Amino acid sequence: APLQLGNCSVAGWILGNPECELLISRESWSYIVEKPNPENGTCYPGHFADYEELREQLSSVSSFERFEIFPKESSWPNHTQNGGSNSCSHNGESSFYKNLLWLTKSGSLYPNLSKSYANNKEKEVLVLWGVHHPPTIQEQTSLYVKENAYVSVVSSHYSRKFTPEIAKRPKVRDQEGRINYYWTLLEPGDTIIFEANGNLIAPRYAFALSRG
Amino acid sequence: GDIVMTQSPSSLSASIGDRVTITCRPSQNIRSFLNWFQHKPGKAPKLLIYAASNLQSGVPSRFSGSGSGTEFTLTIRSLQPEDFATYYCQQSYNTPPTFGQGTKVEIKRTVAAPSVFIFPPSDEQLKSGTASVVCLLNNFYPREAKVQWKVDNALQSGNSQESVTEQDSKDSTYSLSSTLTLSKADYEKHKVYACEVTHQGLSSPVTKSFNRGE
Amino acid sequence: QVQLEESGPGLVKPSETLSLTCSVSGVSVTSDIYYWTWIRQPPGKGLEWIGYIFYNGDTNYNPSLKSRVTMSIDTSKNEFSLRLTSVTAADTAVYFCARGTEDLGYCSSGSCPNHWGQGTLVTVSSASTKGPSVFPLAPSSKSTSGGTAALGCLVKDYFPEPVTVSWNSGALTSGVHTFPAVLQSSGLYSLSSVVTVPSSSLGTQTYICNVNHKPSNTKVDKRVEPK
Ligand SMILES: *[C@@H]1O[C@H](CO)[C@@H](O[C@@H]2O[C@H](CO)[C@@H](O)[C@H](O)[C@H]2NC(C)=O)[C@H](O)[C@H]1NC(C)=O
Ligand SMILES: *[C@@H]1O[C@H](CO)[C@@H](O)[C@H](O)[C@H]1NC(C)=O
Ligand code: NA
Repeated sequence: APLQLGNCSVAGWILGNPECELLISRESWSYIVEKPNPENGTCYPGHFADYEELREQLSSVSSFERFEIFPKESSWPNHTQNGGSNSCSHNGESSFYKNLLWLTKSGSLYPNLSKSYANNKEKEVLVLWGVHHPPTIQEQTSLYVKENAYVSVVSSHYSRKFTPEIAKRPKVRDQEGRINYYWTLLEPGDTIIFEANGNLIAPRYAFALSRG
Repeated sequence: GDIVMTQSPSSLSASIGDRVTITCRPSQNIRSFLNWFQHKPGKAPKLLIYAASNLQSGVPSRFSGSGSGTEFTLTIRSLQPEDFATYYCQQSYNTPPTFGQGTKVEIKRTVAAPSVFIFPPSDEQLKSGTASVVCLLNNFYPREAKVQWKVDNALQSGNSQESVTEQDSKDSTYSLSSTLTLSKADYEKHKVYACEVTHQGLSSPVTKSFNRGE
Repeated sequence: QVQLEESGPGLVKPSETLSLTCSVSGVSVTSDIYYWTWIRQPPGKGLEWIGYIFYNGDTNYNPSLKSRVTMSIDTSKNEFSLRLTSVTAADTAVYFCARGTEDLGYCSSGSCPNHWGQGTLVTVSSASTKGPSVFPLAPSSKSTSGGTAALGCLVKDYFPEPVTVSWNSGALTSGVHTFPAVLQSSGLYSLSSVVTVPSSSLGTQTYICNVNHKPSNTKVDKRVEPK
């Protein structure tokens, strides 16, 4: 049976655009019903890497389970959670993606972070995250203290280092910075490692699924 | 240059405060990869709308963009005199980037009479064998005017050239120069040099003239 | 913040190579996120994209011009350049340099220049440059109306375009009209610049036009005296 996304795009649904919350829960589906120009997608602008592939891999799913891979209340004792954005407003108030967590400095430091997850389930786990690129060096230091940060994401079948590039993009939804979104499928028995000293839009909810 | 960008109309005229819409149609679906530029005479082209609908920093909120796929619209609400310009759409979907042919937006305003001035040749220029007589029409609307040179009450032709400024960004008028060029020899065999100006804003034609040597 | 300035306008001989440079201020041309672009507009036509270059080595040129186009980046001068071989009159145009910011969610790579220079006019001709001769258009009784007088400068017999005209070194802007040039039968260009001023200022205020003809590195000032 088709997956009805209403006014949301796959990106808005899978990242957890706050306006995509009322979507009814589904454990299986075949074919995703998406409008030609969905109103609610990447509310904070950025590049969604490998997006068409992700759309194809999620077109038919037999089992789908969202779980809190990095629980908000216990995973980030050394960092704060940003106030989100007006670009991702819900009910006239600034908010952010439900499935991601915008980490910011705690006090005068953004401490180095290392967070890992072992796929204890017997299904593949879809993990999503982002990398923030501020428009100015003032916003970079205001949020993350250090001027030159890195993000590192490594599994047994994934390894990538991300470097924020500070510059004004054309304004999109009143935002000249960007958050680039990435994902990988974590096979059972594999471990994913997140390392960063700034600019990490951390996973909060991941998805254990069986494709096809 | 394979994605053809077709704008409609190619030129329009509207009054201050009017709502203006410009349409852009690519030869194929470009999703939202569509930008709108504004180009004023002598100035750098300016990005107003990015990716179909995103207003850029410092651009007045009276500009907005809408559309996707194969139909896009730039709207100027409450058109202002400084909005005189040529507007281009540009697709960023396929390489090479391609622009529409442009839409020239002119301002409709009330009729304004030209003030008329005439300038005899300077002595320095006469010291070189050529006499240029310049007739000036300052700040008029509409653009259409008729300027006839009269030399000893004889209508001239073939020896004058006209130039017209672009529309003024503040008062939306035009200005015009008519330059009669003669050799110093031809210039000295005549006495009365007159510029006759006909324009909707003048109830009767206005003549400015001088007598050579006066 | 960022400023871009194309090299001075002027002539290129047919079949020879056009060379233009763009001076960049405010950011580094080595930055990985910025791309550097050239666009041109032939007289009375629209905009034609020429191509882009990244410092990281990514380039793309319009297939309509690819074989003739070479772009480069000069990190020591913080500039980038365009070279166009085998030019014909089809290459006479205003050339704009521009910067964009890589933004793959909303633009193809290198395809959205959002900060442009004002452009420089390149004329493909086998003729020689000629500086202008500047003559005064003096205010007189034939140039008054009642609290307003008109004066100006006649800028005659130059090649190629363009000429820029200022008044009193840029202090006088209100009421100035600098007309588009007309092509004369001699094949040289001519224009006039005029200004309307309070006639009460005639005997006291000084009026001088500054005529710049960059294609010949000529700058000329003419004082317009009442007469
Ligand atoms: C979700 O989509 C709706 C459109 O259906 C967005 O609502 C618009 O938001 C913009 C920017 O705030 C306003 O200019 C419009 O007037 C809004 N229209 C309506 C009908 O409300 C909403 O902002 C989107 N939200 C997210 C998080 O993407
Ligand atoms: C989509 O938005 C429209 C408003 O334009 C609303 O009426 C409709 O209920 C929305 N659809 C869903 C599934 O929420
Ligand atoms: Na990134």
